[PDB]
Amino acid sequence: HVSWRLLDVVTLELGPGGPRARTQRLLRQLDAPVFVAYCSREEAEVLFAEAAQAGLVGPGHVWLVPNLALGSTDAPPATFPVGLISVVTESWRLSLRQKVRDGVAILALGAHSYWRQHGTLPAPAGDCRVHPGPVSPAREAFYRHLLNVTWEGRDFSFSPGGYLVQPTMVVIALNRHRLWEMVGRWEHGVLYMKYPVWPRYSASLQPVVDSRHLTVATLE
Amino acid sequence: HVSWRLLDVVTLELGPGGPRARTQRLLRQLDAPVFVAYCSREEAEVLFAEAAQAGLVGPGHVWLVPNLALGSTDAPPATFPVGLISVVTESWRLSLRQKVRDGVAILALGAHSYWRQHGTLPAPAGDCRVHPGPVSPAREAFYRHLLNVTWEGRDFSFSPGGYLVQPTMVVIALNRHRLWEMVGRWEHGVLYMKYPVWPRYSDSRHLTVATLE
Amino acid sequence: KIVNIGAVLSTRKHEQMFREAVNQANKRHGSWKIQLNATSVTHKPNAIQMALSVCEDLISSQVYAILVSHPPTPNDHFTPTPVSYTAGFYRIPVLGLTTRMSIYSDKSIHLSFLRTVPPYSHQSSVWFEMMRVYSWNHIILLVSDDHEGRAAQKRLETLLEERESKAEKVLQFDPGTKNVTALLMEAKELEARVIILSASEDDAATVYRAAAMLNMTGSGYVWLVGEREISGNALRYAPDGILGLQLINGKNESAHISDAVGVVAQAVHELLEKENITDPPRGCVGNTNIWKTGPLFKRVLMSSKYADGVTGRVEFNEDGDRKFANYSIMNLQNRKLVQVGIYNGTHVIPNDRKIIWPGGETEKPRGYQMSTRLKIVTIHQEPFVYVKPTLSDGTCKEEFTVNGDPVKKVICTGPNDTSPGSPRHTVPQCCYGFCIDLLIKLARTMNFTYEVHLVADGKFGTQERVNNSNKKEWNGMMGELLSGQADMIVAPLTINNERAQYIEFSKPFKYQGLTILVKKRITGINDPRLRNPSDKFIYATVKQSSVDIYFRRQVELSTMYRHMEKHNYESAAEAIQAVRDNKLHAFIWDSAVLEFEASQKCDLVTTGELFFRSGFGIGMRKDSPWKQNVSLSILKSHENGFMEDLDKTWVRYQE
Ligand SMILES: *[C@@H]1O[C@H](CO)[C@@H](O[C@@H]2O[C@H](CO)[C@@H](O)[C@H](O)[C@H]2NC(C)=O)[C@H](O)[C@H]1NC(C)=O
Ligand SMILES: *[C@@H]1O[C@H](CO)[C@@H](O[C@@H]2O[C@H](CO)[C@@H](O)[C@H](O)[C@H]2NC(C)=O)[C@H](O)[C@H]1NC(C)=O
Ligand SMILES: *[C@@H]1O[C@H](CO)[C@@H](O)[C@H](O)[C@H]1NC(C)=O
Ligand SMILES: *[C@@H]1O[C@H](CO)[C@@H](O)[C@H](O)[C@H]1NC(C)=O
Ligand SMILES: *[C@@H]1O[C@H](CO)[C@@H](O)[C@H](O)[C@H]1NC(C)=O
Repeated sequence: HVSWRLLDVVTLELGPGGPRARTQRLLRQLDAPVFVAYCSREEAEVLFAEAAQAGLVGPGHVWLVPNLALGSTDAPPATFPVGLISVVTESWRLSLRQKVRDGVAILALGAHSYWRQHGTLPAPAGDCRVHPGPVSPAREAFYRHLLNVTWEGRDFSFSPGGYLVQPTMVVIALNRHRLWEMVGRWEHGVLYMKYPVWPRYSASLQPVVDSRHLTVATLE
Repeated sequence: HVSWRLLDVVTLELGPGGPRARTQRLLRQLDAPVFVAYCSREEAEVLFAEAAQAGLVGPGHVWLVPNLALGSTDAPPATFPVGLISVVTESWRLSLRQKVRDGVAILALGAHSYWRQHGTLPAPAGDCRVHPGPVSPAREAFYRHLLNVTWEGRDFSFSPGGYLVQPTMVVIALNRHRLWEMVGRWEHGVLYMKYPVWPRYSDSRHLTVATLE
Repeated sequence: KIVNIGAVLSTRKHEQMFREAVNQANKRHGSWKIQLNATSVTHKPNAIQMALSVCEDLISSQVYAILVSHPPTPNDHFTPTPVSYTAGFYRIPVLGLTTRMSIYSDKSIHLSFLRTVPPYSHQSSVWFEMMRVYSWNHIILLVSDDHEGRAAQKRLETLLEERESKAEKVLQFDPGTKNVTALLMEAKELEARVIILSASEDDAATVYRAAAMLNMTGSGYVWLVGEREISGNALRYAPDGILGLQLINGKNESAHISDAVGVVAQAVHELLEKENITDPPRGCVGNTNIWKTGPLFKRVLMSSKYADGVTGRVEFNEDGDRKFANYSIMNLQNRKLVQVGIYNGTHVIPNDRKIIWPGGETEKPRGYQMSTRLKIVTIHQEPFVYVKPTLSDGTCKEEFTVNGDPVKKVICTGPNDTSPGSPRHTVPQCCYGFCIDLLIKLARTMNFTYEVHLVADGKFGTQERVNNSNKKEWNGMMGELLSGQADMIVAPLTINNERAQYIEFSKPFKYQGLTILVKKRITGINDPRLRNPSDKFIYATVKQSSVDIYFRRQVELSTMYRHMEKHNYESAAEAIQAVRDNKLHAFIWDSAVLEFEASQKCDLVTTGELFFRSGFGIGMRKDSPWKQNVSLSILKSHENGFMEDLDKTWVRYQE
């Protein structure tokens, strides 16, 4: 709906080798209270170190990054600004064995749902050395049947392109003690938030409230 | 008294051609029929050069700059817009000999104006090696008597701030020959103008309309 | 590389400290990547030769900066000018180890110049913080004419106008003056009693003498001065309890030198990795050029911070101010100064003993010594303020009422009793009615004494700008409050935005609107007979009033207003008679005034009802200390039912 007034889009060489001065000049010349950046982990570290050098990491500005950055999710490094926001999918805290169990559950449910129509698990075709096979309708039917699946609240519906559609994403952010924490859920196209305001930090870590802001009370 | 509804004010940072990107974006997104700019002569050559790239020099728009720029009135440079309005004090066409004549005339007029008072012709201070002149003697009249004195029907009232007050000043602009021309005087606080309608010489704006009773 | 910097001092002893500092800073970085030297000169009694000597110092090396300090000379103003101007030609950056004049911050006049100590102008921030702490709102500012005083006043006014509060009174005396009792006398006759001083030492002493002669240095007063006014002969005689403030460790002249060399080294290290190695000017003659990277060096030097300075963390303002130097609060405890608290320019932390005040009391003084004799101004309005002549015995004739109690009356002076033709005459009269009774109750409720009088023109009061001027002064009663004629307004004054800009009201005590009176087709303001001019119906109002503004505040009604500009009355019930004489067709005015007379006399009717609603309120000067109590009394009156009993008495006894 809203206009989404865009300010400036910049592409800078943030690789291992390059001229740091040019990117320093480019980053030092900007003014916008929200930043959205798309880089890789090493590039993210380089970019954030340079930004911290050129005064863009204090309590004034805000950063947003896709899940391609952020690395491990269990070892946030230095120069990462507090308040970095990302959106990870459901099961960003489960165990490896639990995820393997979920995978075996999906496979078993797909096979079982196939049986309720025809009644047999298709035979394998693993001639790696022989490499045969034109289009095969049997495995095609099995795969077509394998797309959709649900499991006690968690629905894993795969798109034609092999990425699932309609998941329950969760927003995460870096708490004031360098530890990832959930902020807002997302289920069926409606967003939620832990806070009614964006808590905003500082260098000494005492949180501040904007001067042009206030809280109004009323009732019915 | 007029409403004077203003659109925006912008502070640029333009110099040597290293940091010349942010000013481009700032100049890109501002629109208006009239511009009033403040920069030096070594910077108008950057401002107007960047303005001609973002569509701001066509006959739709018009510019006004004070006398700080355009320092070399004899030979105006390139890349300047055709028809920008500035104001210059009187005697912008005078000769150097005329200028030194005017200076010696004002000094001698003050001196003889005191002489009519038959007081003295005060001598200057001694030299530089003594660091003399601790206080202001009765010489302070001389400086004062050097203020009101006119010459050849030209008011030369000098303010206590060291600049002349209420002179006659003219308006100049750049015709389609790149040489300045007079437009209108400011004698006694009434504007004269040579053109009843601005010429707008040479996408566009400023379209003309017609109507009758 | 061989990087060279310079300096100018006057000690011949602390120059050894300068070379020690530069060598010790070279110990921080000495891999020959850059290498540091050091040169110095001394001051001289003559200025021209001083400039020439700085010229030859500059040519001596390929200098990158200049450090200048204050000699044992007593002329602290012009001492750093001959070095600043000359080097200013070539844009060679310089630093000031110790100088406080506020002319060196004008960056359009000294092209390249920095500082390591805040100027005398920055004290206004400390004064503003102290005012915010102790809650003194009514302040008096006494300043001089020299540029420093104007700069300090401008900064303080910038802060106060940023909070949109303004100053009670600003008054200045030209420098080098004596026997100036007139200005202190002019400042003595106001309610605000806190006065803020800034002048030279001798002028401070003269002001102290005059004020002590005028009794204005005793109890009930608090005045805090800067730092230039408690030193030298001025400190000798002064009233006890004068607040002040001193620098953190200024005038050391050797603590700032280490910070200067450190920041210079930190800047030159960052500069040398740039593409443009112009190399500083070499030669004081023939070279009619500038340094090709002087502005860049100044810019990088400005935005270069320091880690651990002897005088604290060092940053620079937009012009080179010291940027968060410390400050020490002071006092006068019986002829001996003392430290009372430390303020870092952002907040004040009292970390010492208790502070005594001039009167010897221990409780905090408050400003605005509240007066008890108040003037009052009002206007002749029939339902509210009746004016009558008095008898020969000296009292207007008594008038009892059906209730069994008499009508209150007071004595009101001021007019000529004949507005059109009167050379000069003021007469005493009697006033009574609604607002007078309200004033009686208010005065008896909040312990004060009143001396009522009437306006000098008869109009309510409306802002206007006369020709051949740019300033607009209020006319009539509304003007009388602003210029200082009156102190309060007990009259039917409506509350509009323009009035609220410069005065401040209490809570409303009577609501109303605007309406039309007609002698028994006429209707509200929508008919073409009204929107367009015609001789059949003529409308008018009272000139120089609120309705005039309301009808000049609308472009889409221009023609109608123009109609009103043709002819209108500067009048009273006289307009009601002009309607009565069939001269005027209809009248448009406040609700209560019309509704009283319509049901009161006869044969007149009010057309429809109200369209634009507004209230009545008392008028008081800006941020006066009486408004809160007046409003609390008005609300109490509304809750009691007294305005109810009062209302029937005067308006419901009709029809
Ligand atoms: C020009 O201005 C001066 C004031 O600066 C006028 O007044 C002279 O002021 C000095 C003060 O030292 C007196 O002693 C003179 O007597 C004043 N006038 C004269 C000439 O006697 C001066 O009159 C002004 N002249 C004009 C053109 O009106
Ligand atoms: C490094 O500084 C020293 C002194 O600060 C410079 O030596 C001075 O050179 C001038 C040349 O006019 C002489 O008048 C002084 O007497 C010298 N002073 C001393 C203490 O030797 C030296 O020239 C500077 N380095 C360079 C390369 O110029
Ligand atoms: C989708 O889900 C339905 C519901 O169980 C199932 O019958 C079907 O086999 C699944 N796959 C396709 C391709 O419809
Ligand atoms: C100057 O500062 C130094 C360092 O803090 C200090 O030791 C000295 O007492 C101060 N005063 C003088 C006159 O040196
Ligand atoms: C205002 O009223 C209070 C009590 O209601 C009183 O204590 C105070 O002194 C009054 N202030 C003034 C300025 O009269």
